Amino acid sequence: MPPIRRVNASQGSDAAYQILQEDGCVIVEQVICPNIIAKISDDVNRVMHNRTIHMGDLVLTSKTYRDELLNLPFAHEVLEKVFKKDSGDYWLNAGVILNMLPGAEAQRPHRDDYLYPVSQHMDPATSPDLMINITFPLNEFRHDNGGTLLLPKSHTGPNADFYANAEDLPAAEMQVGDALIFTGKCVHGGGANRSDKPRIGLALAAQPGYLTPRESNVNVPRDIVETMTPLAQRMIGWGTVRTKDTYGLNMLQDKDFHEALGLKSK
Amino acid sequence: SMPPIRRVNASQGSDAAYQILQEDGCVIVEQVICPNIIAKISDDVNRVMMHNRTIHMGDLVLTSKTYRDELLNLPFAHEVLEKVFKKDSGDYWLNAGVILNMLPGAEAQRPHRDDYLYPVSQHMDPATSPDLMINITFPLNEFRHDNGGTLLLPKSHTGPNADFYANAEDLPAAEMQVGDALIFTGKCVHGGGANRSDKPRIGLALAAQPGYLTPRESNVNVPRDIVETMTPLAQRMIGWGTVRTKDTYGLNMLQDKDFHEALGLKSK
Ligand SMILES: [Fe+3]
Ligand SMILES: [Fe+3]
Repeated sequence: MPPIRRVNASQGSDAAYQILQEDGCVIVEQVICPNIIAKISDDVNRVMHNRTIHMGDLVLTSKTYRDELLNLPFAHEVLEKVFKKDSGDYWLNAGVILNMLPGAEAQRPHRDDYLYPVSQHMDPATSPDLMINITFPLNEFRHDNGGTLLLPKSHTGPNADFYANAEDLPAAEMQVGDALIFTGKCVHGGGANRSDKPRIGLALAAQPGYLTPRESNVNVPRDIVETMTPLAQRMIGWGTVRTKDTYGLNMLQDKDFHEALGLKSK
Repeated sequence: SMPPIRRVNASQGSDAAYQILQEDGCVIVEQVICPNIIAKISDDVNRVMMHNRTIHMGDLVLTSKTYRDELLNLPFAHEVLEKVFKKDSGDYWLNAGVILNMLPGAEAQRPHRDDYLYPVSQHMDPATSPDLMINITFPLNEFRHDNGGTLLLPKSHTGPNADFYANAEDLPAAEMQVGDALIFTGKCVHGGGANRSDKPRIGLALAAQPGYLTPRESNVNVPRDIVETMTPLAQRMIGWGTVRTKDTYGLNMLQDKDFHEALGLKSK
């Protein structure tokens, strides 16, 4: 298979986006200050299937997540390049800590967009991207500890019930401060953690606004939401999302979500 | 001549209406709801009294209790919606529920497909793809051709997406009484008609869609105590509930749990 190509965030989001569209995945090195990941990680530790812990409700868990990570400029630049023309505004499907314990088995390689049934009714070679996943290692990702397996350049062929054997796929190997980005059409799966320590990443899933988020955030206190940026509030569902035709979704009282509520931001 | 708008009495059961909807993209269901329930919703709607002389009014959950209880739970409508959405898509919920108050002087819309507003509809074959949306319109007063009754092109729901479908002036109108309903899909060519009368023509239009599509109309602003007087099904209709895809994956979940369980949401 082809290799998982890498780019430094210094090369600019358009360099990352270009590998994303040629390969369906890219590793972006030094995309964010390790101090931020370390702090989120600390917030998380203070707080299961296939020996893998999935933990969400990250908005309530880490101010650093609400402030720095949900606002990371490089990420939104890539997300805009993916979604704006074909789809319009975007927001979060879910933000989840993936804690992959030793003994976790590799996942069957798959396309994330199977979650939304319409992906099976559109030609992957031309359809809009329904999902972007950005995974930040909270510790080192290697092949031997379950680093995400990927099939580069698999994001345009036909939808299938079988794509590859996990054991044939290269692993995303990358450091705190880096991020892996792959699309809903990129064949991938969790790797096997054959090591003696957990492999922990923060996985943000973004998608067009016209797609219902998996993780609802209507439960966050409005006090806490009102310290976040307008962009971050929209990410967690507390804002109106417009389609590429400027059709407004998630409207309240027939007006933009923020105005109906009088929702303050920072 | 274009085909006529077929009708069936709700007493014939939802299979018969669904089968016409499958064949034609639209069906009129006669005596599907008790006219007195519609009258109740009409009193509420009037107690709160614009493009192309047509007034759109939303937020029906707050304005009318009969809407929340009787209309959002109408079993015949859910049977049809289940037959439309369950296998291909899964759970469904409301895009929006709107009063369409068409005032004297409104002009006939350009005939169109409602699913144009969902960008994915332009990437799927209309002949074979799932429906993205079902419109159900209850007349609050008589619909006739002369007062703007909805124009429809029966059997236009499997043709390719196009910039042009028909001239409004050639189209048959949905003519119906209080207690009836018009059901059509997001692929059926249709449009508001011209109200040449001197009285408003008022309908209540529900747009339902798969749960995996974001509703245009959010209801996170309805007081929780109102929502808790509603059935679990009506609560899901207005977005206060987890919706499951045809593969049973859950969306609109909270703390990785069912929306209701996570919240302690009481229901009627
Ligand atoms: Fe996955
Ligand atoms: Fe329409």
